[PDB]
Formats: sequence, C-alpha cells, structure tokens
Amino acid sequence: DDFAKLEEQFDAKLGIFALDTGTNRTVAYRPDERFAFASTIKALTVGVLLQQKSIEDLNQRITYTRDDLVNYNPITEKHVDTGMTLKELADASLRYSDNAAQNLILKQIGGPESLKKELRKIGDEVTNPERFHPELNEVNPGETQDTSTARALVTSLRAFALEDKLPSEKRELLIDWMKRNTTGDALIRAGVPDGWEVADKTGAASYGTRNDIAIIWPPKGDPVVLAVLSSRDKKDAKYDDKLIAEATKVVMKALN
Ligand SMILES: *C(=O)[C@@H](NC(=O)Cc1cccs1)[C@@H]1NC(C(=O)O)=C(C)CS1
Repeated sequence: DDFAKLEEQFDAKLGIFALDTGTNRTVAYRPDERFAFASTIKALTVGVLLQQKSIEDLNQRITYTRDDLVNYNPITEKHVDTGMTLKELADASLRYSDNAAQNLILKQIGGPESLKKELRKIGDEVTNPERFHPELNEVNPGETQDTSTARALVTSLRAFALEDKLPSEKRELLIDWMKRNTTGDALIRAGVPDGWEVADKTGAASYGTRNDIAIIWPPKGDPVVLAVLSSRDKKDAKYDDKLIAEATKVVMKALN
C-alpha cells in the first residue's frame, strides 16, 4: 500500500483522514492515531474567536509587549509599539503561523481550557488543548496533552469552515485567510493539481512532527477536507515536507 510505502521511505508515522464532502467517501490511514497538533490548532482557535466576536469586534486593537513575544513572531515583532487588531492577529496567526499572535488570540478567548470547552461544545471530544506556546509543541509519545487525531481535526475544521458553527460572513474570513496562507507551499498544496483552490494550516513540533490540514476545492463541486499528520520516533528528528506532499497525491488518487 502507498501510505505504508511513504512511511518506509521517510522513516515516519503517517496519520491521514480525508473526507470528500461531495460523496461522503473517505480515505483513512491511522486516522484515529494521536499526534501533537502543533500550529494546526490556530485554525480552530480562530474559529472559536469568530464564534465569540462580531466581525466589527475584530477591529479591537490589542497592545502587547516583548514579554508576549516568543519565537517565530514574524508579524507581531514588527508592531509591539502600535499594537495590532484582532483581525490582524488572526491574519498573522493563520497566514504566517505567527506564534505570539496565536498566544494573544488564545488569551482573548480564555486560554487553553476555554478553547477545549468550546471545542467540546462543537462536538470534538478528541482535541486536547492544554498549553500555550512554546510548551504545546513538546509532546512525548503516549502523552495526550495538546494532541488530536486526523479524523477529529478534519471534523472540527469542516464544522467551522463549511458547516454551521459559524455564519457565512465569518466562514468567508476563515477560508480567505487559510486560502492565502504563506507557509504551506511544499505540503498539501504541492500534491494537489494547479487550479484547485487550497486553504490550509501547517504545523511543526518535536519528534519530527509535521502537519498540514486543508480544504481542497476541485474546479467544480464540493470540497475535500484533509489532515495529513506525521511524527517520527526520535525527539529531535527532522521532518521532510515532501512526505506530506506525496501523501496528499495518494489521497487525491484514492478519491478520484
Ligand atoms: C506551529 O506549528 C509553530 N511551531 C513551533 O513553534 C514549534 C517549532 C519551532 C521551530 C520548529 S518547530 C509554528 N509553525 C510552523 C509551521 O506551521 O510551519 C513552523 C514551521 C514553526 S513556527
């Protein structure tokens, strides 16, 4: 089988779930296996922020300090003195995977326990937000804190972005940010044909954890929701984006 082949080739564990919304056909490979969700959670966190606020509320400007800065603050490190609006923070978080921006949004919604509670409310009993950055990226095998599964991430992403946990105007924002992500070119985007729109959010963590979750639109007809998660068995392992791209191609063939 092709996913086993990719695990073999990249010496890694793959977690895959894809749902063709058109036909309810699915592709599944260790779909219920836990991985550290890493930055992929920022997409769901914006979903909860959008539930909580009106669009016009997203213009509240948040002031933060160097204390709030962590690592990978490409957008937030520029605006310490001016602050950024909640909308701008969501943009940075989703499109640049700006860690401080996610931390600030998380705080506005009540922190990790409040995020968990709202995820439970939308039907996700799997995803387990517990920690802020940086600590959430540090997940040891067998630990369930700050993990989810491919199936649950797909189910929660679909629910915010495509179903009825948000109204259309807010769904449109989420999709637009994710469509215009800067960080995923070598992942799920590299395994879909040009001309098929992709909205995605990437993550990376310890044990070589390398994640992408995505909504993929064919030219015509309903979208595919997909999570490709991976991890390796050594703590300081490196990842290869190419695994995610290759796994994506196998999914697309399995569905077409
Ligand atoms: C979320 O996944 C974030 N990852 C971390 O902060 C842990 C690491 C820092 C350096 C290497 S792993 C941010 N998002 C992304 C991404 O989505 O691609 C990366 C690559 C690291 S910062």
